[PDB]
Amino acid sequence: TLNGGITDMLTELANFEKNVSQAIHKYNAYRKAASVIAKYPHKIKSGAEAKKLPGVGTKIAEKIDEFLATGKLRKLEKIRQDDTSSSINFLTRVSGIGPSAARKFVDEGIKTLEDLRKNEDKLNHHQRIGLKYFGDFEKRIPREEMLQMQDIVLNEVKKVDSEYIATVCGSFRRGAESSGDMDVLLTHPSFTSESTKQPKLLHQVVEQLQKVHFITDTLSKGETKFMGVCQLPSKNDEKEYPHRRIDIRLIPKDQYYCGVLYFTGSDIFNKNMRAHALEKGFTINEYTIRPLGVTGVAGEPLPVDSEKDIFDYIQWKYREPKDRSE
DNA sequence: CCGACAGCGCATCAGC
DNA sequence: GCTGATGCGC
DNA sequence: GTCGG
Ligand SMILES: O=Cc1cn([C@H]2C[C@H](O)[C@@H](COP(=O)(O)OP(=O)(O)OP(=O)(O)O)O2)c(=O)[nH]c1=O
Ligand SMILES: [Ca+2]
Ligand SMILES: [Ca+2]
Ligand SMILES: [Cl-]
Ligand SMILES: [Cl-]
Ligand SMILES: [Cl-]
Ligand code: NA
Ligand code: NA
Repeated sequence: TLNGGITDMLTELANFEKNVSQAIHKYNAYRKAASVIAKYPHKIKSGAEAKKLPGVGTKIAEKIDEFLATGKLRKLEKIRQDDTSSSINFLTRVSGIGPSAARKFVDEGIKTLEDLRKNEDKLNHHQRIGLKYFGDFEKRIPREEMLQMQDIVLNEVKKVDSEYIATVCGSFRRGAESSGDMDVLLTHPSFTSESTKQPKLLHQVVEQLQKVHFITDTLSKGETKFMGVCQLPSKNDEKEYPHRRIDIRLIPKDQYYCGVLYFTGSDIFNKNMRAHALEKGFTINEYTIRPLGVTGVAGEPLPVDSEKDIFDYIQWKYREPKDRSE
């Protein structure tokens, strides 16, 4: 946190551009600059020094000079004073309320937590659950709790079918001492890139986790991706644990390594790696790495037998999960 | 200068 | 109903 | 907002 003031400023600008301005490329530019500054191992002394880093340009350099000189950014001080911007920024903190829905709610005079709770009939299912657990979803998950959650998920999955493999990914697999939510990568030998020999593979696992009262709510659910809510059991006379967000992704078993690369992240790491893949003439998603032909059309999937294989194709030295927290 | 910016699953909706 | 665009999320 | 070409 050598440069935490600068990176907090850039993150707040990013959130403004995403939630209020609906300018997704500015959001991504601010996030990229915040990420490269966060890993820079010196306390930045000037905007010129920061501008040497890729993704920091003239405008961010000038903002860094203002921030270093004064401890503030007038642009953000005004954004914080703007009622409409402040209202939109708040509403988007509810899961399921994005920039478009937030602005529509503000138009209708729905702009506070209190307004949402009085207008549950105007929320879709996702938004209603996001509101229900607004406070809980703000809280981080200690690694100790992530380990108990891992134990429950891996054991309940084994009870459905011992051939399932469940892997906890995200920041947990990167070794973080706390996580924002739990991400589970699921495989089963019946589901490959060549065939689906059993139906309901994801459903059966979700059902089992609901049966044991671990999964408590569903935000969305399809054949391969579950997004929902879970909760650790508590002991006698103990306060309940907060409800937690959980994502489950069922990935073809022969595409495990591309899948675990994607789901381990971080998100900025994936964007850096995929962008670099393009410059090398490849495209990476969660299933495959493919060559790009002379016309830009993705070719056939390349053989992958490890995470490192994906790094090797794009001429990157392998980076352990703990070194991907960009 | 200016095109491009990572890539995709599920929910919701308009148009038919 | 389906298809394609959009919103929101990972 | 930034960058490669
Ligand atoms: O959500 C955003 C995106 C996520 N991902 C991948 C990579 C990421 O690691 C994993 C899970 O997403 P999370 O939001 O749970 O992020 P975590 O790294 O686990 O951090 P937390 O500790 O939970 O905050 O999905 C992307 O590839 N792109 C995204 O845009
Ligand atoms: Ca996570
Ligand atoms: Ca997640
Ligand atoms: Cl933009
Ligand atoms: Cl500020
Ligand atoms: Cl593919
Ligand atoms: Na730069
Ligand atoms: Na939101």
